[PDB]
Amino acid sequence: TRTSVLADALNAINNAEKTGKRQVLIRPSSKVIIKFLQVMQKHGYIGEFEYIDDHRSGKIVVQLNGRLNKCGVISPRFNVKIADVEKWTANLLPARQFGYVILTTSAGIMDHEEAHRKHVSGKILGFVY
Amino acid sequence: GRMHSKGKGMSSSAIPYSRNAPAWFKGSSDGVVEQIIKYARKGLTPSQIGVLLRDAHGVTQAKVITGNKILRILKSNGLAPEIPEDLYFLIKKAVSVRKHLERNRKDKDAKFRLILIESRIHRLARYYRTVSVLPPNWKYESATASALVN
Amino acid sequence: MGKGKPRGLNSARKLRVHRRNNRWAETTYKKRLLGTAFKSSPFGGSSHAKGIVLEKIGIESKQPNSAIRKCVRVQLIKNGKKVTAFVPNDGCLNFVDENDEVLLAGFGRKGKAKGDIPGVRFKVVKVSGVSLLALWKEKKEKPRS
RNA sequence: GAAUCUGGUCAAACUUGGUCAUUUAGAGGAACUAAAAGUCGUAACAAGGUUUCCGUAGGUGAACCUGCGGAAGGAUCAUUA
RNA sequence: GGAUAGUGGCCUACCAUGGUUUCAACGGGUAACGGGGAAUAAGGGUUCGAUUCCGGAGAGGGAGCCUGAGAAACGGCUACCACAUCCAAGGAAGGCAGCAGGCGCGCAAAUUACCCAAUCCUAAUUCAGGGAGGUAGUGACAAUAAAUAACGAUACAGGGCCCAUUCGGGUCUUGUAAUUGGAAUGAGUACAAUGUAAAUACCUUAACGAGGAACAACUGGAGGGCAAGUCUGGUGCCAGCAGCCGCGGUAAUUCCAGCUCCAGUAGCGUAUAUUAAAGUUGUUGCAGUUAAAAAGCUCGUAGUUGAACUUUGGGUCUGGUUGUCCGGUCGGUUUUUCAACCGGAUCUUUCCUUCUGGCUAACCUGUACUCCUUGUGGGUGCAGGCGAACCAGGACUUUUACUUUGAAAAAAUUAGAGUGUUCAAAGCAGGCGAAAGCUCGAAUAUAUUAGCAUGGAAUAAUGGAAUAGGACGUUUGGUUCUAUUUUGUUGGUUUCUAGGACCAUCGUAAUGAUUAAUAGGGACGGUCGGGGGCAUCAGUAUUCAAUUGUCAGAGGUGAAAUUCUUGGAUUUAUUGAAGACUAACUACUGCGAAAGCAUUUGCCAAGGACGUUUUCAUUAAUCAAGAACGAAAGUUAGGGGAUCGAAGAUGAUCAGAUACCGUCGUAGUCUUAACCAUAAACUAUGCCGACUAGGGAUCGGGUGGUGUUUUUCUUAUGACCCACUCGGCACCUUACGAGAAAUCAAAGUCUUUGGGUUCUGGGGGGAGUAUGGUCGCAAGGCUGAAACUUAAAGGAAUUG
Ligand SMILES: [Mg+2]
Ligand SMILES: [Mg+2]
Ligand SMILES: [Mg+2]
Ligand SMILES: [Mg+2]
Ligand SMILES: [Mg+2]
Ligand SMILES: [Mg+2]
Ligand SMILES: [Mg+2]
Ligand SMILES: [Mg+2]
Ligand SMILES: [Mg+2]
Ligand SMILES: [Mg+2]
Ligand SMILES: [Mg+2]
Ligand SMILES: [Mg+2]
Ligand SMILES: [Mg+2]
Ligand SMILES: [Mg+2]
Ligand SMILES: [Mg+2]
Ligand SMILES: [Mg+2]
Ligand SMILES: [Mg+2]
Ligand SMILES: [Mg+2]
Ligand SMILES: [Mg+2]
Ligand SMILES: [Mg+2]
Ligand SMILES: [Mg+2]
Ligand SMILES: [Mg+2]
Ligand SMILES: [Mg+2]
Ligand SMILES: [Mg+2]
Ligand SMILES: [Mg+2]
Ligand SMILES: [Mg+2]
Ligand SMILES: [Mg+2]
Ligand SMILES: [Mg+2]
Ligand SMILES: [Mg+2]
Ligand SMILES: [Mg+2]
Ligand SMILES: [Mg+2]
Ligand SMILES: [Mg+2]
Ligand SMILES: [Mg+2]
Ligand SMILES: [Mg+2]
Ligand SMILES: [Mg+2]
Ligand SMILES: [Mg+2]
Ligand SMILES: [Mg+2]
Ligand SMILES: [Mg+2]
Ligand SMILES: [Mg+2]
Ligand SMILES: [Mg+2]
Repeated sequence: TRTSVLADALNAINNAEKTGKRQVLIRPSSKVIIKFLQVMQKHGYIGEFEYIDDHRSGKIVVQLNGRLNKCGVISPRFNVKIADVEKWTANLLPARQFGYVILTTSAGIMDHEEAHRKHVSGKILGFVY
Repeated sequence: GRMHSKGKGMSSSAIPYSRNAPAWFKGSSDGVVEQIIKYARKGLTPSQIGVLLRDAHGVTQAKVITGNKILRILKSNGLAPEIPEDLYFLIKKAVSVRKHLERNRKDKDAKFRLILIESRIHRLARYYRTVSVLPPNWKYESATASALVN
Repeated sequence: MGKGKPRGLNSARKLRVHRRNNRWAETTYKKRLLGTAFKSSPFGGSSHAKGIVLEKIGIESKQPNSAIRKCVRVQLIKNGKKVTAFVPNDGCLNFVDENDEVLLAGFGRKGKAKGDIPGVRFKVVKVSGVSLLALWKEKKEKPRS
């Protein structure tokens, strides 16, 4: 089966961005996807993206910016206990300096810097660097 | 990529953009609903019905014109059968292989398939039991399945 | 690829049962879990063993090199088992003599043969309460006969 | 209010068996490993001088051989009409 | 019921048949007391915890009990076993896993010392006692701190150099000499006083106490790994070292000795564990085409995993919190010009759980209208009444996971703040006066497993109205209540009534089902196939036999032989039987879960793809248990046996050869009824899932071409061309991607490490063995060891 759509989508992104396609298509297209992408937009790893409504399921067209390096997804959505964020981001992203860890939470879908300001953690989805 | 075989098809119906009606194809919701419940008393199944509605008459989907699907129409008039449509068509086939094996003791690749169809039924039954269509503590098989058919 | 192992947020058991039952091909873990040290390994899973020199043997070594190695068959005290201990340094089985209490050591290799001495897994240390190196170098002297 | 004493009860232990576990003599057998290096061949590696293999039967003095099927890790990615 | 202090299958009676289990019950093991903790030490972890604290047990075993608040006590007793003491043989006394000591065991561990002064504890208790506890001894368990000379001068050499016609003074600074010289120092002793229970030792010193002979550093190493001997004598494949590599045959840089030298240094080695290194156990984080490793295949329960969809956005104010704008100030502080950031209240088709009442704080007020700058600056003030300003009781909560801060997670440990133990290791001390009294401390953090608390509502699950028995209420009837409050107080009966609950009927509302996943199933359609079962047909073949014909050989040969008939074998032709196979086509073709499947038609059901404005609506993927099939061989049991043909005979060859070849040829082969259940069952590539690159083809579906030809005039099928498309089977080039490479468009999207799942592997062997299951008629399978052994076994490629 097609399991984690988010992953299965971000995989296409990661393939697209690897070759230098200026865009990608993403079949299934969720809230999470869009709130994940929305996050990439707010930092700037991603251009426009255009959610098609198949009178049906979803479908997205992303515009890549040549800025994504990796559009990570961590797989069993591990629960994170606020301090353990530091151990995830340390182990996933290059450097204390720059990068983001896209985590769903009580607050919605933040990145790990926004989630530290708020003082609210939860599950992880993926990351970007 | 198929349940049982290793053949990975997308033989499929597409479904058009419009949840709304294709206006010009006329008739009525009630007229089509009365059209359907004739065929429900003639014995034809939702899947057969909707072909007949589509092929000859101007229906695209009952979903479209009536609002309700078809089984949901038939249920509303008390004409949906005890054993569901899809399951019944497998329970038929099961019998039509259990019958062929009783005659042909030595025939392996039919025994193989019979083990599939049986399993396919117990997939579907176990689904239906959990829905609460068929009552539970009720197994749909082989000896009594011939009686469940006819 | 999914990479073999399961990845569910609720897997755990199919990890933790798998890693119990693969470990078993890790030879470190197997000896620890099955007490080969205790049930076998002449020394009782122990640093050392006092054991009486039953005879001074000369053991003709494996190939490349060629030398008769000057060893001692021992009878380990506690277990009553018999082993064969090497005697390090020029002669020094001369210093060992016959029917002495001899404290043994592992050779180094966690069982197994040290180098070319085929079927000898032990070094003599103390002969009747001294130390071969103390005899060999003659910083200490033997307690008479 | 003592010894004494009638039932109970808890139940050590013994007796004489039965039973699991761990130890441990054991005539004999049958192995497997190290080897100084000896016999007998020389199986495999070269198309290794019957191409190797595998499965599986039979046979032998040993490697081994021979059926059958399979595989090339083949001694061939090749014959067109 | 009995017992117990008490709850209880704790015990007893009678009754019922439960209870646990693959989310590992039960059993076994443990060289297992649990926890605190310990070591290791990026993160994640692993291993250890007998041992200073907290629990629990035990006092040689196993029982039983007295007293007592508290004992199933053992520095109490009774007994039996096991062990042993003392005897005048009648009988007595025992229990160090308290302390000390000894044996024994063992690689392995202290003195039958001095004390209650501390610490605490106990009693009839200031007063007694305490191997609890302290004090030493022994003590290289650990750990902390650091002497093994320092400064001269003269005497011989290195370095700066005023200048270098050659020097050299050496004016300035460093190193070497059994020179020599002045100046300390505790290592030790010892009056004393400290210290102390008394002492020691420590800190402190009266008095002595250094001159190379003393008041002395060892350990290991000195080819590489890995820091450092091609020094001098031996040694001579020995003796030896050597973790590993390896060294040793007369110049061995590895053995053994002297001098050098290295490393560490009052320590360092060795052995076994163990952690790291080990991403060589992998959750993070490994491998599986070939190196070890994908079950032969499919099904399949548990497990684990599982498409998308429901409240988004905009405004309006209002609290902070640091950068700014000057220091407005006596290096610090308070606003504004500004900021981002985090909230809060709301309003947006919007409720945040709702009421029965308490407190309605407040003015939405306006009852008299004014203390009063010409005023909507300002408040004595109470009938209607905004309730969030709190309670105190209902009503009933979709439930979880998840995450928050909180409460708790004994102390020591762990991290860590404060502090002159002389430094530290530590410790909980300390600090400042008139030095007549005063005075800071003894933190904080962690520990995330479970429970409890509260916020949050993404994520994930779960749930609700589709027979609506649904939701509400001005319903209007009812039905069953329940029942307190007054009728003087009790027992009623029925009310008024206010609260349940339950069928009616009248209305209200937008009345109530999300998709219809390039998920899946199922229906339909035309097809497709060497798919399967059962049934027939062929070719034609080989064989024997028949009848037929023709008179010397025909077979065989691997080069060469043997071997057979002639009373025509063979050869030629007609048949017959039998049981086989089922060519040529036949391909980088088809189908099948694989195994496997090609002559024919027929039947039997099944099936993929396809198409589909069909239908259900989460049924799905993978899967330990279990199953279904499963080449050949083998096996029982049948039929047949042509040829080949495991066995055998037998003819040559070779030193020989029961081996090829040669000739024959049972078992089989073939089949039918049973089993077996493995193969290089190999694409040596698990399944699903997505996405990345073109080329051209290739085929099975499907579209479009005034295309071409067929030609029976337009044709219409068919058959191509060309372009693109769903499905299948494989190549070419670059790889910028992978990969150890071979290679691979998957073996890519992996140290820029995470889509889901199942399985397997952890040097080689020993070994697919031993054993035990379990399965088999058996063969054998499945399952599956270690001891022991060994430094390589491999893989891929390079040159030879
Ligand atoms: Mg598909
Ligand atoms: Mg399936
Ligand atoms: Mg040799
Ligand atoms: Mg009694
Ligand atoms: Mg040849
Ligand atoms: Mg050979
Ligand atoms: Mg050969
Ligand atoms: Mg009772
Ligand atoms: Mg124990
Ligand atoms: Mg433990
Ligand atoms: Mg403990
Ligand atoms: Mg113990
Ligand atoms: Mg204790
Ligand atoms: Mg004892
Ligand atoms: Mg007792
Ligand atoms: Mg006691
Ligand atoms: Mg005692
Ligand atoms: Mg003792
Ligand atoms: Mg000791
Ligand atoms: Mg004590
Ligand atoms: Mg001492
Ligand atoms: Mg000193
Ligand atoms: Mg030395
Ligand atoms: Mg040396
Ligand atoms: Mg070096
Ligand atoms: Mg040495
Ligand atoms: Mg380790
Ligand atoms: Mg590995
Ligand atoms: Mg392999
Ligand atoms: Mg979802
Ligand atoms: Mg500390
Ligand atoms: Mg013949
Ligand atoms: Mg074909
Ligand atoms: Mg044919
Ligand atoms: Mg299985
Ligand atoms: Mg066969
Ligand atoms: Mg033969
Ligand atoms: Mg196999
Ligand atoms: Mg395999
Ligand atoms: Mg092994």
